[PDB]
Amino acid sequence: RARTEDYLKRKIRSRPERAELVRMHILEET
Amino acid sequence: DETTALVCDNGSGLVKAGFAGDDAPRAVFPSIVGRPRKDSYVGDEAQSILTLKYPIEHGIITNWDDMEKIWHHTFYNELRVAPEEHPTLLTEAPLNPKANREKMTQIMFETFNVPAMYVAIQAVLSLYASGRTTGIVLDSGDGVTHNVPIYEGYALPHAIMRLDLAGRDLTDYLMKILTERGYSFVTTAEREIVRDIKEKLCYVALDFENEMATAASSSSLEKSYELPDGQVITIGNERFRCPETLFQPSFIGMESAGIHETTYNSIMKCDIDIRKDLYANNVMSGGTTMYPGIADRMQKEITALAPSTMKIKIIAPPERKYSVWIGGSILASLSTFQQMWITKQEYDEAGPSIVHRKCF
Ligand SMILES: Nc1ncnc2c1ncn2[C@@H]1O[C@H](COP(=O)(O)OP(=O)(O)OP(=O)(O)O)[C@@H](O)[C@H]1O
Ligand SMILES: C/C1=C/C(=O)O[C@@H]2C[C@@H](CC[C@H](C)/C=C\CC1)O[C@@](O)([C@@H]1CSC(=O)N1)C2
Ligand SMILES: [Mg+2]
Repeated sequence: RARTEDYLKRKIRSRPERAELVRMHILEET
Repeated sequence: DETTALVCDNGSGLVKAGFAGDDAPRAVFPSIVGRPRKDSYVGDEAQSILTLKYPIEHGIITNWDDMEKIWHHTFYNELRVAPEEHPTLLTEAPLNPKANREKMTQIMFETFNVPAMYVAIQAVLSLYASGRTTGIVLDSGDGVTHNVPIYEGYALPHAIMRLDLAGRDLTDYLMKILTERGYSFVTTAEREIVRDIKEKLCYVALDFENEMATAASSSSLEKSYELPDGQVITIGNERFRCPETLFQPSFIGMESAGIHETTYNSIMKCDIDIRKDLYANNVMSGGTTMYPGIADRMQKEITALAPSTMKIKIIAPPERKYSVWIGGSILASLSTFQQMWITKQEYDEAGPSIVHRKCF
């Protein structure tokens, strides 16, 4: 288990929008 | 715990269920409905004459009436809660059909009257349990194995690999090979004995061919196992031949690449500029990743496939048999997540399809 949830919370709070991953070609359009 | 959020990870083999914020699932019981070979017996009622049905096959719900029995049992028999009092987080397989997601949502709100719910992908929760939002998970349970690359919480569906080979297949294979020394295990109950032998004595060799060439010699390899009735069996190279199947599916006549190959192939289906992050964050979860040696073997095999400069890290926590559940417990307990629940009001206004817009 992670030693803290602190970075997980910060990562969720700044999570990219799906459309950004698509623009970046990380995700396919769908 | 009267209103604590619930977390239920419905596996092909085991239900893991409990309360958000707990370190482990309060209830772990078989995902089965049993009927005379009183009309039906669910979970451990059935384990205790009966033919068994598993309502989840390879991680996908395929028998909805029995799944409803399983959820009922989870709430009323195992956790003993009034479902109306608890937001409920459920888990699902990667690539779960949209209709399935909707049906789970509809059942939870309309049949069980939960006040709020959410559905998360199992591998994403295991990743979160490690503190990460990006990485590649090898999730291997009783009924299915997946390689799931995940970027900032999004599973990347085009790169997901599904292999039907998992723990049940490894048990069945151990039953077959134990016939060589002459030990016959055949019935459903005997299959459970061999599951136990597998879990207690099997391991993954770092160098399989060397371990075979060696077994043949040495031994600290041979180990004895005492049966319920007091008789003993002894097992040797079967200890590591059984899970070697994960790396060599041809052992059970499957044409598939092994799990090291599939991990690499999955990473190679992802954009090149995220691959470094995947290699450095390979998380293992699920009961079938519990073999001693499997993390070292993956490290060796992935290192051999990957660019020679690549930093490779396998994260294989001691609690990984429950990491999916644990990641759900962590997520459902976070302030950040509370705005994310689907509420009954939202469900009423939008219907089951609200799951697609809210759970991602
Ligand atoms: N110590 C262990 N060594 C090897 N295998 C194990 C160990 N403990 C449990 N297993 C196997 O893991 C499986 C159960 O794992 P888990 O609960 O992760 O599966 P599941 O979630 O029910 O299935 P799935 O995710 O495939 O639908 C069984 O096959 C069990 O024999
Ligand atoms: C201890 C335990 C472990 C498990 O993983 O159990 C699950 C669920 C189980 C249901 C039938 C069994 C008779 C009931 C309970 C055993 C539950 O089937 C399994 O044991 C199947 C059959 S053998 C195997 O490896 N998987 C996996
Ligand atoms: Mg599972």
